[PDB]
Amino acid sequence: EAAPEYRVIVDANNLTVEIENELNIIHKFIRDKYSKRFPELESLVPNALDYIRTVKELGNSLDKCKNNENLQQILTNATIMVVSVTASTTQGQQLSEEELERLEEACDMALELNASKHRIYEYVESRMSFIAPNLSIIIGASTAAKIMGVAGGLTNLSKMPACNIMLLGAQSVLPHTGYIYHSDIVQSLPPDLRRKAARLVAAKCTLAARVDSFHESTEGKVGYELKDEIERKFDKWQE
Amino acid sequence: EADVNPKAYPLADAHLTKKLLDLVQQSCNYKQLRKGANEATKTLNRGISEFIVMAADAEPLEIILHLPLLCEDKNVPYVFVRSKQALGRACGVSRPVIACSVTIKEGSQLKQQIQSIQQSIERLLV
RNA sequence: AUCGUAGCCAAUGAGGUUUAUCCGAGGCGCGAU
Ligand SMILES: [Ca+2]
Ligand SMILES: [Ca+2]
Repeated sequence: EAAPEYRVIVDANNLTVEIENELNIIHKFIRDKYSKRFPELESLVPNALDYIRTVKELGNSLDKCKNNENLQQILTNATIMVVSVTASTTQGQQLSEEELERLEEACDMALELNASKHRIYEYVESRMSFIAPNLSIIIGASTAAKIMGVAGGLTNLSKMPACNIMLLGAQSVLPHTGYIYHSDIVQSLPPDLRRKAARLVAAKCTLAARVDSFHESTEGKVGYELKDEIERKFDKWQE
Repeated sequence: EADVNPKAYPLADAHLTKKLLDLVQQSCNYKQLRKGANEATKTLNRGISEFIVMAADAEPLEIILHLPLLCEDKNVPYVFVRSKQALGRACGVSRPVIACSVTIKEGSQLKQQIQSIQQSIERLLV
């Protein structure tokens, strides 16, 4: 009672979500503006961070491609030479000093945002593993914090049946899918195994939540056991 | 070797366990039984539980220790029996059951036996 | 798919198009049609 921790962690975890939204609005912006200079580059470097690092490295000067030690820290040597080739047969043209400032500032901000996301998640992983270690082991700290938020804490969560925990955070997208359905672990599966995976993961989350609500198995014994049980069922469903 | 978790309170003796399992079997026959901790939880939140029976050898025991708390909320009698195998056997089910709930049914031919068990339980909870 | 199901999984939840903060005992394999 009186300013409980979980709420602070739930809202910290929520920041990373806001940070991701800004991060790909910036990616979309950077890819749009850099397209004047090197329209092809976007389809050669799909990954957002690599792309941003690449436009930051190159700027106007596309012959910084050959033998560039800093570029070799971003791109595969094979994809370097494919962009170096694509660079000369080019289309795009030079940017003004003001067009460059625009991109450079956006790239620096994106890099800064990416590091903040990591430093906030570290906090969230650290504190979730004190608040609800067994739950966190199964669905990650982020999903655990999301469901704990909507439930209004661990005691409340722990007195819900598994079938309602499954539907926590449910919302024209996909019917009967909650935070659990959209967790990394469930989403890691083929589409056709997801509803069934959410059921299984929901059921074991409920069990873990209850153990956490009583502050037992604080080194995560129960969570790692349930995690192992889930993994072995996933293996058995697949080929 | 090894029995029994002190937190499984109150625990029925041999004579009460026999009564409980008998009545749980009848409840099943008369369509007044919910099997499973999850469904038990639902009966309590909805106020349709006559009483709750849980298994003392649920591991870990905390996967059902929310039930006594819920029951205290709802002024609903609960008891533990030693064996989840036996409870599932009494639930007409072919796997252990760690918790079940006999449900309120207006005009139940079982009112008298249910009322009796409630008293049996209540006098352990002091 | 249906019937038979002496092996496997399953109320610590089967399997969920309907009613999903809602439902609650089946599914798999096997044999036959
Ligand atoms: Ca990389
Ligand atoms: Ca009382």
